[PDB]
Amino acid sequence: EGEYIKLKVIGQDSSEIHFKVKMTTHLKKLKESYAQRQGVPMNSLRFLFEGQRIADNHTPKELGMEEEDVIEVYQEQ
Amino acid sequence: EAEERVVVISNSSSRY
Repeated sequence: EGEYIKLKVIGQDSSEIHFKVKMTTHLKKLKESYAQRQGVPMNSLRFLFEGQRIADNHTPKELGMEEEDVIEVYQEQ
Repeated sequence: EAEERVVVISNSSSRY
């Protein structure tokens, strides 16, 4: 059984919510949870890893993510 | 000071 990695999601206001995900988890789930907790529609936000857009069906494995990596959230363009 | 927030991201019985 694989382990959770813990990712830090940084908001435009520098707030942080951390999420534990497995390496094969689709990141849509993280995006939806984050948007829910911010009180905004998921499609109003864009989520970036090292500046690149995170797709709904990206996984941490596909993105090469590791423990304590950062996701930045910006308003959708 | 914000506190730490960690969120974990993890039918025949139906009746409707």
